[PDB]
Parts: sequence; C-alpha cells; structure tokens
Amino acid sequence: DYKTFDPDLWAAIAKEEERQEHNLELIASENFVSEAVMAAQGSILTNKYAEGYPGHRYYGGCEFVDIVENLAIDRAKELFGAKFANVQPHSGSQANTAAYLALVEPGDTILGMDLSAGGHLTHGSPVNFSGKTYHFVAYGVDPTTEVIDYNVVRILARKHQPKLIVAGASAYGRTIDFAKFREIADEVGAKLMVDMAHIAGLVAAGLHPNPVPYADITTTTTHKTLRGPRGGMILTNDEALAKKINSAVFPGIQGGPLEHVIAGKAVAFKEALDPAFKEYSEQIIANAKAMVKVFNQAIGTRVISGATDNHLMLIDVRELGINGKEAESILDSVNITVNKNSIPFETLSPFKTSGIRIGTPAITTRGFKEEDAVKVAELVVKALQAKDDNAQLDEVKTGVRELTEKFPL
Amino acid sequence: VDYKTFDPDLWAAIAKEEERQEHNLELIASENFVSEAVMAAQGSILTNKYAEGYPGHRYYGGCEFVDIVENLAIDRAKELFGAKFANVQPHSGSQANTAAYLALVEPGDTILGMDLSAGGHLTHGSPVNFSGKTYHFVAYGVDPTTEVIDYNVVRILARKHQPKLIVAGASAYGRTIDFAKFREIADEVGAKLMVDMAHIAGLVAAGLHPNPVPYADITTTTTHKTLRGPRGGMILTNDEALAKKINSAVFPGIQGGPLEHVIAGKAVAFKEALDPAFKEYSEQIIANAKAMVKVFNQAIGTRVISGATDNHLMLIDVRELGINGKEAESILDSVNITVNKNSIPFETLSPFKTSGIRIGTPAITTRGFKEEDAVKVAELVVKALQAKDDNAQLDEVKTGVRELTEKFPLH
Ligand SMILES: Cc1n[nH]c2c1[C@](c1cc(CO)cc(-c3ccccc3)c1)(C(C)C)C(C#N)=C(N)O2
Ligand SMILES: Cc1n[nH]c2c1[C@](c1cc(CO)cc(-c3ccccc3)c1)(C(C)C)C(C#N)=C(N)O2
Ligand SMILES: Cc1ncc(COP(=O)(O)O)c(CN[C@@H](CO)C(=O)O)c1O
Ligand SMILES: Cc1ncc(COP(=O)(O)O)c(CN[C@@H](CO)C(=O)O)c1O
Repeated sequence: DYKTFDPDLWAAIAKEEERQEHNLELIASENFVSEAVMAAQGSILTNKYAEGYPGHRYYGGCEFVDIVENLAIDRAKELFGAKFANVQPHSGSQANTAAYLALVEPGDTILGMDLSAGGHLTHGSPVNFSGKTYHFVAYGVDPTTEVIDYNVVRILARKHQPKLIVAGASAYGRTIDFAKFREIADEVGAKLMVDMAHIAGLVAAGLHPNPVPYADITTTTTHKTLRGPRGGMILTNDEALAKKINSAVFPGIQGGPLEHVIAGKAVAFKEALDPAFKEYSEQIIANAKAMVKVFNQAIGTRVISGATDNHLMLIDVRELGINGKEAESILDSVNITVNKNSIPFETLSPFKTSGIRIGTPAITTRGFKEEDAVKVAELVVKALQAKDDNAQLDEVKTGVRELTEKFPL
Repeated sequence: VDYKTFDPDLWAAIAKEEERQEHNLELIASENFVSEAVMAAQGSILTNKYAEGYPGHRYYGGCEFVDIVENLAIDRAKELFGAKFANVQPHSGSQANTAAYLALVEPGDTILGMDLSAGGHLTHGSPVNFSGKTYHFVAYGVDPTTEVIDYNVVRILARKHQPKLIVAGASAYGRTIDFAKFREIADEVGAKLMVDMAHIAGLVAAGLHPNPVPYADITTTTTHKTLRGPRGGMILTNDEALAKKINSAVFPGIQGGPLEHVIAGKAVAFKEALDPAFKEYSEQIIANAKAMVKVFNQAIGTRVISGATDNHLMLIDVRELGINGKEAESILDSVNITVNKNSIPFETLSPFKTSGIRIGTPAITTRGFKEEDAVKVAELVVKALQAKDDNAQLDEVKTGVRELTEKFPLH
C-alpha cells in the first residue's frame, strides 16, 4: 500500500527478490541475512543521531540506542575475544581507513598483499586511498605453489623496513599464518594489522586461526561469512589503540553512526554465538572443498594453489580459450553468478582477468550440502566447456532451476 | 514475533526506542521521521547485493535491478536540485565531503570554511577531523554583534589567504546563506566553491532557500535531515569533468560496495520530496521555527543567536539562566524534550559543556505540528529551563509534552 506511491522502485526491488531466488549466487563476498537482521535495518533506529560513543553521546535521547550499540560491542568481544571493539565503521573500507590512522602517518611504508595475488583494494592499490596516502609495498604468492611464502615476506620486510604489515585477502583460499606474520613484524619493528573480513565467520566458529591475539588491530566487515548487515568493525586488545581507533572513527572520518545497521550487527553477532553457526561454517568449508575436487578433476578449470582451506577458490580459465570476463558472462547466461577476478601474476587487464572467484557462503545458507555443491561445480564446468552449444547451456540452466527450487529462500 | 524471541535483549531495546520516539518532543535540528516506505527499503533484500562500480559499469554481474534502483535515486536527485550529475553512493555526509575535497583540492591546500563555534560542521575544517588534518583550513565565522556572516570579512580573508577552495554551509546557522556572494568572492580570488547543504537540502528542494547548485563547483548533502530520507550522503555537480573525479573518489577511492538498500531508501525519499506536498511541509518547517523564535526572543534567559531564523533551526544561548548547554540538554531530556547542546559563536566554554542548545522543527513538523503547536513547544522549553528544578513546573512541562505527542501520534 505504501508501494502504490512509487511503483517503479518497488517493481525493481521485486525483480531483485526474484533474481536472488532464481540465480545461484557464488560471489564469495555475499550471503543472505536473516529476517531479524533485515528487520533491524528496517527499524526506526534510522531516525536517531548518536554521534559519540555509548554514555558519551553528543545528542540527547540516546539511552536506549546505547543498549543496542553496547550489545553489538559486547557480542563482538564474546565472539572474537577482543578486549575492545568499535562497531561504528560504515564499511570495511572505513574500518581500514581508521585502522591505518590509528597505526601509521601519511607517507609511511606499509607492506600489504598485492591485489593480483589476492589482496583487497584497500591493502595498497594506487587507485584507492590506501595506495594514495601511504607508501605501500606489495607481497604476493609463490608462482608455482600460489601460496604465501613467508621467507619471501620476511626478505621484503627487512628490505623495506615497513612501519606496518597488513595481512588478509579478498581472493586467497588458503590458511593465513598470523603467527608468522607477527614474527616477521616483530623482527623488523613493524606493527601488524589483520583484515579478516572474508574469514571472520570462520574465525568466529574456530575453523580458521584467530588473528586477534597476534595483530595490533584486527578489522573486518560484518556481511561476508559473518552473515550480518553491510558494515565494518575494528578490534584490538590494547586500550591505547582502542582510544586512537575510537577517535579515528569519530570525529576523525565519520559523523553519525548507522544505528539501525549496528542493531543488525548485534542481531547477527548473537546468531553467530549459537552452536548452529559452527555447523553452518563447517558446511561452508566442506562445500568449498567438494567443489574444488570437481574443478581439480575437470579439463580446463585450474584451481589456484590446488586446494582451499576456507570458503572460496580462484579458477584459472585460460586453457578454455576465454578470459575471466567471458567466463563470468557465460555463467550469467545460465543463471550462475560469479565475479571475474585477477589471479596471481595476472597478465591481463584488471577488467578482463584470467580467472573467476567462487565461494560457498551464500548457497550454504540456502541449505546446499556437499552433493549439491558437487552438482554446482559440475554445472559450472559444463557451461564453460560448452563452446556456444545452445543445447548444453540450456541443460545447465535446467540444472540450476532444479537446485534453486530444491533450496528456496 | 518469532525472530524477536531469539534475542529479547536487542528487540526490547528497540521497543523502548520506539516508545521514546513516540513520547518525546524530538527537537534535534538534524533529525526527522522517515516514512514507512523508506524504512521498508532499508529493510529489503538489497542488503545482500555487492554492487561495486556504478550503474552499467559494475565490476561484476547480477546488478541489473540494483542499477534500476540506483538510477532512480540519481535521476530524482538530478530533478530535485537541477544538477546535471549526481552520485548517491556516499555512506554519509562525512564521506560525501571527503570525496568532494578529493575532487577539488590536493592535501595541504588552503581552504576557507566556517568555524565550528560559529556554526560550521566538523568536516568544514576542525583539527580533530580529517578536514583540518588533511588541508590547511582558514576559518571564517560570524560577527560578534549581529551573529551573522559578514561577507566583506570573508572577502578580506579570501583575498589575504588565496584559498584554493571556499566551503559554505553550516550545521548550526539559522540565517540565509548568500551563495551568490560566495561565488563572487571565489571568482575574485580564483578559488573553487563547495557548498555543503546537508541541513537545508529539503528547503532548497522546495525553493525556500536559495539554491547553491548553480553556484557551487560541487554541492554535497546528507539525505536524512530536512530531506527526510535515510541516513546517507550525496554529491552533486554540473561539471562533467568534476563528475568523473567525484565518481572515482567515492569508489574505488574511499569506499567499497555501496549500501544499495539505503540507496533504495534515497530513491523513495527523493520521490516523496518531488511531491507538491513536500513544499507545504517545508513551508511549515520555517513557519514553525519562526514561531518558536518569537517566543524565545520574548523570554529572558533564552537568547536566540542573531535574534531570528530564516530556516529550520535556532541556536539558544542559555547562560543568562545560570546554566550551560549540557545542563540545559539534560534538564530538557528529563521532561521528555530532546535537543543537543551546541557551541555558540565565540564559545567560551569547553566544547563538551557549551553555552547553548540547538533546536529545529523538521521532526515535529513531520508529526503534524502547526504554528500553534510550535508556540506551545517553545513555551514548554522556556518553562523547563526557568523552572530551577521546581518539580511542579517540570511535571506541567511533561504534561504539555504528553498532550502534544498524543495530539500528533506517529504513523
Ligand atoms: C573491487 C575489489 N576491491 N578489492 C578487490 C576487488 C576485486 C576486483 C575485481 C575486478 C573485476 O573487474 C577489478 C578490480 C580492480 C582492481 C584494480 C583496478 C581496477 C579494478 C578488483 C574483486 C574481488 C571484486 C579483486 C580482484 N581481482 C580483489 N583482489 O580485491
Ligand atoms: C558532532 C558535530 N559535528 N559537526 C558539528 C557537531 C556539533 C558538536 C556538538 C558537540 C556537543 O558537545 C561537540 C562537538 C565537538 C566539536 C569539536 C571537537 C569535539 C566536539 C560538536 C553538533 C552540531 C552536534 C557542533 C557544535 N557545537 C557543530 N557546530 O557542528
Ligand atoms: C578483505 C576486505 N577488506 C575490506 C573490504 C571492503 O569492504 P566494503 O565493501 O564494506 O568497503 C573487502 C570487500 N571485498 C569485496 C570487494 O570490495 C569482495 O568482493 O571480496 C574485503 O574483501
Ligand atoms: C552540514 C553537514 N555536513 C555534513 C554532516 C555529516 O553527516 P554524517 O553525520 O552523515 O556523516 C553533517 C552532520 N550534522 C550533524 C553533526 O554531525 C548535526 O547534528 O548537525 C552536517 O550538518
């Protein structure tokens, strides 16, 4: 009824609802939040200005909003064991912006993971604030094993003498050894920052080593494997850093927090404390490993580094005679959503790429088990091997319909 | 009902905040009540979509319908303010201003911006904010006697300091801002002009405040103050080269994925503001504000900064009552009237004590308050602050608040 005033907007949202229902979402950074998370984001908390921190706000009327933010803060400490948490960052990018401000000065040397090797844009890309503001030096992966070589990282750190080392990634499927990163940073007198955005849910479930005890500052988003609303978060065990973090977020780089989104964070953090979340996180990894097995045994879908320890995988598609952009377009035509993605030592443009990234958090939330993840990987192989054969692409599109109807939203 | 069972802590707190919004007078000048549609958009499944890039130029697929939503927000923003280009992705007004500075100046450049005590925003050059840390801000303020901007003093400052950029706009300034004169001063010294119209955006949309968009190289705003939309930011320009720098600065410059469920809410609110009834709402905001100023002017103890309002807000120096702004804020909150303490021009107290409070009418006007009701609010505020903790008087104020909130219920 409130929809009648604006039929064009609500029609577009209606089609987006159907698109999420009918497509297989394999974008590693996406998920489906609960009804309760969306209700919190749709709450009247959007009306409240609440700059400052609980008990020390710059506006009247915040005494009940402060409960909501305290719940999000305290549940983050329960989930990750951090002594201090800041839940106001609007995004992972803002969380990383504030983390750097608390740790280094403009122009300082920072060692972070190269984008082609799997790092995030905010880990030193020259088109991002990170590369523009600080002197970033990149580390990568080994050309043959495509995993991090910690002796090479050590050599790099000693050569460049960074003030800060950043660990974490957007497209790295293997266990990150935070203990070794901390050893290297200590060796050269650098601080350590970990961006666990992609693996935060796995960390919360005990299925990836926890960076919080090792890093000066841990950042994360709330909307990937944590299955919360879109937003950021910063964690630390040092009260001196917590004060700099809090000042950097506000008044440093943000103004009013999004308290309806922070309520969604509180909701999602409590869901993550439930034992069911550990089973969900176990299923994520089992599903990713099952898919990786199919791609390892298929002709032309080369899995970067040959295995996965977490929720995602990179597929090199060069032997199929296509680039990542064409692989993404083929799979879209059969209702399978991935993203083109640079692979280690990428030689093509970042907008063409030699690969695609696939992750299992979203389909696992829909209910997919290992046999269903196997079927998904077989449909992906079939569609990419079907050199424009309309008969086989329609068979794949049929198999996708079978899966989406088997696991509705 | 069932999802609320899993988490009583969270949902009981939200229920208490619903009751507080219903039962209080919300006089925070930057707050409003958004429509059911706006909140439904924010509560939609668009929160699940990663959509980095811009409509038609995303970095990956599945964005066909998100592109429709974001283009609706862009197109209605263009129509609302008459701008040739809009960027609707900024997470907030602070992010909008961050990206606007990146499109206009280089780190270390000299910028003229309104002093915080004089009414400017933190992002207009405060040294504890990224603005004051990243650029060389020279502040202009208001005159000590009239408490309004002296444009000859701005011109003198501009000529003396040769700024690369002049910033106009305010958080706690109740008078009309003469954008034409800012453009004249910027042209004279060869500076660019940036206008942050967050507070007055809805008044501008309604033609009730001079429009900065024709005069400013870049105009920024929030969507949640007088525009009555979701919490977020927006950037406008008529220059195609600037529009490209703006888009690059927002992403991949300072943000990652946009909040498309919030952007859906921006589209909803922009169409609401395009309705003719939004003009009548905006007229009533100003008439209510002027009605309150007349009451505060007559009352001894509540000194209105500059003695008048041209827009939605007023700044009240409370020192003659023997209290500071923090004490006034907590007196009012104890009788269910919600304001914020606020520095006044040439503020002599700590920024966390302050000499004043700030009051605005957009929220109560959205509830349906007319000039008669606005007069009654101002009388209640005067009575609470003069009561010197006489509980007879304070309880009468609480009754008056309850009378008004029941006369004008939410939804
Ligand atoms: C958007 C983004 N932010 N951080 C990222 C991305 C990714 C991405 C994807 C693409 C696809 O056209 C381009 C870029 C890009 C990088 C530099 C310049 C221009 C474009 C980046 C992915 C994970 C979304 C990417 C890859 N590849 C990984 N490594 O990190
Ligand atoms: C939060 C904010 N952002 N931009 C603003 C604010 C205001 C505000 C209020 C307060 C209340 O104790 C303190 C500060 C403050 C300024 C500098 C350093 C430390 C604190 C600022 C108002 C509009 C919310 C304010 C005032 N006064 C001005 N004019 O603009
Ligand atoms: C490690 C890490 N840190 C930060 C961010 C940025 O989060 P934001 O999109 O909330 O700004 C991302 C987003 N990652 C997205 C691309 O932006 C992805 O598809 O993987 C990230 O992976
Ligand atoms: C002119 C202007 N520009 C920018 C911003 C920042 O918007 P944000 O809170 O969405 O970051 C504000 C916020 N204004 C708030 C204080 O932060 C207020 O209560 O007035 C503003 O007034």
